[PDB]
Amino acid sequence: VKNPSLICAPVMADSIDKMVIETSKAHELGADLVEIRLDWLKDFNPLEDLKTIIKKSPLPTLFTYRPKWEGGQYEGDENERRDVLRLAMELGADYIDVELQVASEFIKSIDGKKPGKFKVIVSSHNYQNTPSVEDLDGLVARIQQTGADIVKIATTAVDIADVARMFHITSKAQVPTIGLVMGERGLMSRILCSKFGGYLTFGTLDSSKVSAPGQPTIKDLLDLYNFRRIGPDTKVYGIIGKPVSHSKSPIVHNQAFKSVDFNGVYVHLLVDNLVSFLQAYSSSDFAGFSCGIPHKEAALQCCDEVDPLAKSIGAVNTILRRKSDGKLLGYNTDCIGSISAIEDGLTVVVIGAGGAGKALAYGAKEKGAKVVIANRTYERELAEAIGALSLTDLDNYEDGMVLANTTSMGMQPNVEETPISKDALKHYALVFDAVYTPRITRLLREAEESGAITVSGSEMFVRQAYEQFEIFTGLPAPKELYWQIMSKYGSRENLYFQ
Ligand SMILES: O=C(O)C1=C[C@@H](O)[C@@H](O)[C@H](O)C1
Repeated sequence: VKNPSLICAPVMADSIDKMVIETSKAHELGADLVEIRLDWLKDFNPLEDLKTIIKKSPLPTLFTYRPKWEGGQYEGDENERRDVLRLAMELGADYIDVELQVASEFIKSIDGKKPGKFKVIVSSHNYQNTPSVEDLDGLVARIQQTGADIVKIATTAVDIADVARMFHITSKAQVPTIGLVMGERGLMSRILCSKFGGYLTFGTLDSSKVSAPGQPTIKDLLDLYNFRRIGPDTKVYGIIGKPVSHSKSPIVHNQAFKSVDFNGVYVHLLVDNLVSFLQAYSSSDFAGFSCGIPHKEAALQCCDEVDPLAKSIGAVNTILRRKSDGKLLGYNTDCIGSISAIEDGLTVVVIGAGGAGKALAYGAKEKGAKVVIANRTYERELAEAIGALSLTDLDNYEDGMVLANTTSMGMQPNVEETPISKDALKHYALVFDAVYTPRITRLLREAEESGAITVSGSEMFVRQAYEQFEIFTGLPAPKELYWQIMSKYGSRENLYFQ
């Protein structure tokens, strides 16, 4: 429905003068409007403070005076609360937000008294779940019947599949609709508004000033997710994982897509259940995915066709949806990225026997030295299907060999977790850690103190990523670009996108 989505910045400073500065920062960062959260002001003088904000804000203003019974801070008399919103209207507000619960009464109170530019948002907040399309439809119709100018519905993501229902609502409701799904599993709903008809999304001045769970920053919407480039035809890609908030795949693929003017967007996909995820997002809108822990093996099963390298590895880390028939094709770029990063570093000990361990184990037997796996669960086979070692024993273990961590051990926030004792590294000449967040794991740090050769996970991450770009876009992998993107935009640590 109609225009690209606006970016609204929530303004929650507890004093009038600080809110003024926040509206200025909102303007500097690129926000399109501000939501003035009046219920967050510590000492409020409505006529005075309202006049101040409207006079000084460089951006159009949306006033919200959220009561405690709708998730806000305001307590006290209800008519006084409404008096303030009407006051904001007659003082020159661009919008007010009024709760569905009181919306009929309130809109009646201003009938024939609205200024010309003024729109009334009527909102409903669901902190439990995301209702069925049938129940959302009825919600939309109820909000319309109050006389709302704009419909606002926030729901809660119990599973990421919930987001498809909200997209269906914003895409097809014939009324300007703000439709958002809260929580980390709902984050995709906040990014893709301009493709699915959303009127507005909330982006924060920074990650500390969140007004409801899941909101990204304005800067990430604009510069990381390329918000202004997203449109109805943009194809959606993403990193399927659990956890997923550490992933820098959205940073690199969005920069590459933008650099080559490819009409795609890459988001985080926090997926609990891989089967239901793929079923829920089967349309052509969702053109490909990357697959991380713990879904690499299940993805191989969910794919209709499987590349031989991935077939014979047992795991899929890249899913392409073929436009012809909607068919899911599965590839593996972990092998080449891992092995080639190690070869450039210069008997193989592979920590972990999940999808990433399978790809590295497979690759190593293919070229140079075919050797031994170590997993938490000892009995992870793979040392047989390729040519084992219980995790508790791996420290107790040649002088100048190799070791390759492919588990999540050491990944943020577990920065002091390491898969093996420092003293046991004396037996190793190269240590590779697929973990790239942080860049310097405890394992890699201690491995270097042990005088060994350290190849970081970023060497593997960038390599496997430009191979996925090639699969995703059908365009030649722009290797130099991806290194340059990772160097300039993927260097900061302790980043959580959630
Ligand atoms: O962190 C990430 O985004 C990923 C890491 C690796 O598992 C890759 O196999 C996956 O494709 C992307």
